Amino acid sequence: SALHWRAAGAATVLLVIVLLAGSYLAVLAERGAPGAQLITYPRALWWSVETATTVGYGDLYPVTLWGRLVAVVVMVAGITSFGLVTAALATWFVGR
Amino acid sequence: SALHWRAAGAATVLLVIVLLAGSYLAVLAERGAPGAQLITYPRALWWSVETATTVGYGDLYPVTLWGRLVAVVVMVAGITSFGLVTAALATWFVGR
Amino acid sequence: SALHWRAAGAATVLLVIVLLAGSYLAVLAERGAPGAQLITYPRALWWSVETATTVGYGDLYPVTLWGRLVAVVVMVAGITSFGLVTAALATWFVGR
Amino acid sequence: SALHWRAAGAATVLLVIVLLAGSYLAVLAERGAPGAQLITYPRALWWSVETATTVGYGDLYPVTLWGRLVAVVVMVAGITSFGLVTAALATWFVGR
Ligand SMILES: [K+]
Ligand SMILES: [K+]
Ligand SMILES: [K+]
Ligand SMILES: [K+]
Ligand SMILES: [K+]
Ligand SMILES: [K+]
Repeated sequence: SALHWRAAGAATVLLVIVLLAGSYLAVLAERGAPGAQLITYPRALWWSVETATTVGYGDLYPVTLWGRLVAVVVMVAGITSFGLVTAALATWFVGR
Repeated sequence: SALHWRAAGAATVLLVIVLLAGSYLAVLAERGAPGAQLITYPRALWWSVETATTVGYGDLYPVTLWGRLVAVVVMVAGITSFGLVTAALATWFVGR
Repeated sequence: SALHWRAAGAATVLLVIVLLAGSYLAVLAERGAPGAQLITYPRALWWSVETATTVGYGDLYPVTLWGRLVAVVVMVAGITSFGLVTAALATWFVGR
Repeated sequence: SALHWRAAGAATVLLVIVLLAGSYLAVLAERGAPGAQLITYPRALWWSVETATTVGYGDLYPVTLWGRLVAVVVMVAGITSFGLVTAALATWFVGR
């Protein structure tokens, strides 16, 4: 457990924190906007996961300024996490 | 065939197993839920592929707890597999 | 121009070939299926690009067996290409 | 701050420039086309972000030649940027 494992390990933990907080903040931001569908927590968590994994079906998405702002954080933290693990497994193989 | 090839090789094999099992379990989980479209195996397999590749058009997606839970596994195993191959080809080039 | 550049270079070239051929074969496969929207070449090329980049909005997608089969090739060749360039730039930085 | 940091650093800066310019050029290209929804700047910026991150929900997408052409640049610059950072963190861990 040097640096190339603690980084990916913390990123995975941080990601889960972002997913939980992101789904919570999304509901807070999306409510008050007529037509918004991202207004309940259980499906907001499902949205955050498919957002952080860059899947993004289209069944759920933010339509507000702060809602979309929260979404961007979920994307970046998502790509970084899934990208930091990739760079982690790369360094592992290089050192044999 | 050291470690940086057996890992990506097994990941590719494991991915296919996840895609097949994921498409099967998705149908089992989605059926019983009014309005769900992911309820037949042939298109479920197509959904699993576009899910694991993080494409996610929006033509098919789970709407149940366990259905979405299966989806998350397909995503993670998908990103990992396509990410483990990337880290595999990286190590190959580093060692010249 | 060793191996970690010719690989990514060929992948980029191969990708364009897949995009052109994929868009052509998609139209051939999707036509004959009632309701299919991926039935003209100019927008098929646009679909292939957003497919290979794993974006996948949902404005265009295959609904046939062979159409979806062509799509999978576009995804895999897409992820590999954009992934082989990433592993190429990684090796470049490692060697200083 | 050698090469494996200035590259990812410039890519991040360049990405923001592409997102801003891309959202601007998208509106210019999409307007004049009946049915197009990507016709205002604030939501165009939101579209560019979810495009560069390869999320692509389906709530917004270009339907014109030049609009889709701008989109491709946003995708490529997006994948490259998020990919150049990944290759940056990889080299960092390899050198210990
Ligand atoms: K996507
Ligand atoms: K979509
Ligand atoms: K994606
Ligand atoms: K998508
Ligand atoms: K959609
Ligand atoms: K990726």
